[PDB]
Amino acid sequence: SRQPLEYVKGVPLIKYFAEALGPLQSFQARPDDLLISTYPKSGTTWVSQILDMIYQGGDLEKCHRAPIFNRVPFLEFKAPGIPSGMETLKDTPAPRLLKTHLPLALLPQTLLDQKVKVVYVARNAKDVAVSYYHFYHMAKVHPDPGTWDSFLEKFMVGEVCYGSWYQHVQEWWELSRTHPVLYLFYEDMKENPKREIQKILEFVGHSLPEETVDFMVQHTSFKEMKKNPMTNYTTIPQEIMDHSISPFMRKGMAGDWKTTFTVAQNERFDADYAEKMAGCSLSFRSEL
Ligand SMILES: Nc1ncnc2c1ncn2[C@@H]1O[C@H](COP(=O)(O)O)[C@@H](OP(=O)(O)O)[C@H]1O
Ligand SMILES: O=[N+]([O-])c1ccc(O)cc1
Repeated sequence: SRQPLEYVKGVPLIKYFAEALGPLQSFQARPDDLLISTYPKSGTTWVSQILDMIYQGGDLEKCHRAPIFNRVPFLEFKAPGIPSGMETLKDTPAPRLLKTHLPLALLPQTLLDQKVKVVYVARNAKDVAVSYYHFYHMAKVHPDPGTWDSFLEKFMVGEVCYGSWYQHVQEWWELSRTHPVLYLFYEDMKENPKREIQKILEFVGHSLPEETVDFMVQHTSFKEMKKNPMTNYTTIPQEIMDHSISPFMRKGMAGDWKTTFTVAQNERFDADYAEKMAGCSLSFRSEL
């Protein structure tokens, strides 16, 4: 187990995900599809539960029909002893919610041609790094992360699954110039969920009562999503995700990275960050 990363068109991927690209090549997008796109650990599950609730008219019992990773087919997903994304996509009724972490260089062209609405979620790089480090441990398909300091170095050169975080957030940010993309921030959602949920509702064209919006706010909170077995990823085989080493719903906080980053690491990171994000109108908040 724990295979090394396999590169494809310049993007380092989990071997299985790489294999999954093959059958994924036949995927055909519907005009009414909606794509959830994120760099790993940026709130994919969060916004997935929000969107599903919306899609179910706020009905909490419909959202319980199956695990979040079944309700929302993970495009490039593949792992032993469990249906692949595409396999799940076959039993997924429209309108469909889709998930991916694929950079534009690997994104199925059909999605751009069909002008599929996109809800992109971005999170500050430091929290992404920490969250992603613990995820490497608990998601057994990933390679050995090693020490934090070592993983951090990888993360900075984009030598982790799905490549550079700096490229990812920037390329999709630029795409929203010519493609219908709702660009959201994990920090914003954490700050005022109801506000970001209203945004999403508008973007998807739907409309729900004030009372229902508050209802979704409650059940999209870290607390409820941590309790909820249809979103906390606890129903996935232990060989793919072992929560004993670190739970999927880990902390759910913005700014928690301060308890992991050493002062030296922070300074080295802030300097590098400055270069890479030089000439970019993106503005991230490392804390609330
Ligand atoms: N409802 C929620 N509110 C805030 N954060 C949430 C959340 N649900 C999940 N998260 C956090 O989102 C991150 C995972 O995102 P993703 O779905 O893209 O993999 C994890 O962060 P942490 O590891 O900092 O706790 C997880 O705890
Ligand atoms: O390895 N995994 O099981 C994963 C990896 C990434 C992700 O967004 C969800 C699950």
